[PDB]
Amino acid sequence: MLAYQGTQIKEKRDEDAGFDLCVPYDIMIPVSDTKIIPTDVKIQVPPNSFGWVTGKSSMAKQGLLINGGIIDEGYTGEIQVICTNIGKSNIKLIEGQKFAQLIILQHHSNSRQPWDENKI
Amino acid sequence: MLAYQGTQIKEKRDEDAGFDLCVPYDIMIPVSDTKIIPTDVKIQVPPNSFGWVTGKSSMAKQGLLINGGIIDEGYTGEIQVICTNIGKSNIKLIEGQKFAQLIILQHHSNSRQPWDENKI
Amino acid sequence: MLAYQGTQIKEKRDEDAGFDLCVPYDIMIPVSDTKIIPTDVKIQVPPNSFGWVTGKSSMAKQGLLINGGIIDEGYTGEIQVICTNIGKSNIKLIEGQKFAQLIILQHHSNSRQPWDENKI
Repeated sequence: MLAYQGTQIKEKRDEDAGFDLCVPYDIMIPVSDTKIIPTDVKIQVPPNSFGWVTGKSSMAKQGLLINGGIIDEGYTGEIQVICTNIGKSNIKLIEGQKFAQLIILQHHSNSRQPWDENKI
Repeated sequence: MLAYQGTQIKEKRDEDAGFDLCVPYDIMIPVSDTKIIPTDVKIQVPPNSFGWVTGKSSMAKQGLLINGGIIDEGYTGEIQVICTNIGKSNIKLIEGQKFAQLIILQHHSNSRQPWDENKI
Repeated sequence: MLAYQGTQIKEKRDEDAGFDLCVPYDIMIPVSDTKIIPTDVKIQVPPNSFGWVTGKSSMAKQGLLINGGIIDEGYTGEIQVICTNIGKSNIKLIEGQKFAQLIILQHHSNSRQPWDENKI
């Protein structure tokens, strides 16, 4: 469960893990460069959930690496996706191509308990 | 909960997060190269779950990076693992070595709700 | 839910996904190098959960990549964080800077079921 806005996020099928995000305009990424690709996507997630922007296999096989895509529950702005080319030739992304995906997960990073000294 | 087939996936202990995957044959990965390592592993996961192929610390400390390992619930083929060497010397993987692990997670990427305009 | 010890993990807000980890001493990471940054952080998680050490957007935009941060439920030692610089200039981490984050997730990598031959 989430709410979302934007033209650069596609409806997904039920048996996909994530929503596809689409490139806003043509962009070239030469080898070893990093580019920050903007989107107009905004999401709202429920308590103790977070968005994870990660890669699609078709663009990972060309060397596209997404880094830093943890979208906290408190993040209210537009998603920006940090991409580096770790491949061996330039990557050309065309406007409207699917380049990343957004998966919504619950975390359990809350509710600290006392240390069990007998563990192990 | 999952079902799985294949000779390149090991039984795991209960206190590991993931199943180990094993290299099919000896392979060298020179620095800056990417190789796609095939497996004979197939999985079936329940609704709203997905497989994540990710790295083991022992091979990340040598520069092995896995990229693009999201295995949707709809994916019925054999897993292939995309690996790049971001280390500073060649990586030699021997047949039957544990090189990656598969972790099964539930997503919540479904059930869209209306946007809350009062948030924040 | 987890238990944790250490001076290099910060309390978090409820609407963050993860806890921030802090650098132990000043460290330089030249481009293409990998360094293993030690922490004094130890965690205990409940059954079928695991820690994931991953990146913060502010350090991914400079080229800091974290690799191999799956912390099993059986892992009782101090966390060490494997970092590579895939950026285009040196990265300087100062003592006490927030450089990574720890997110606690549940996995479902247990309970094998029979293969459904009719799937698809």
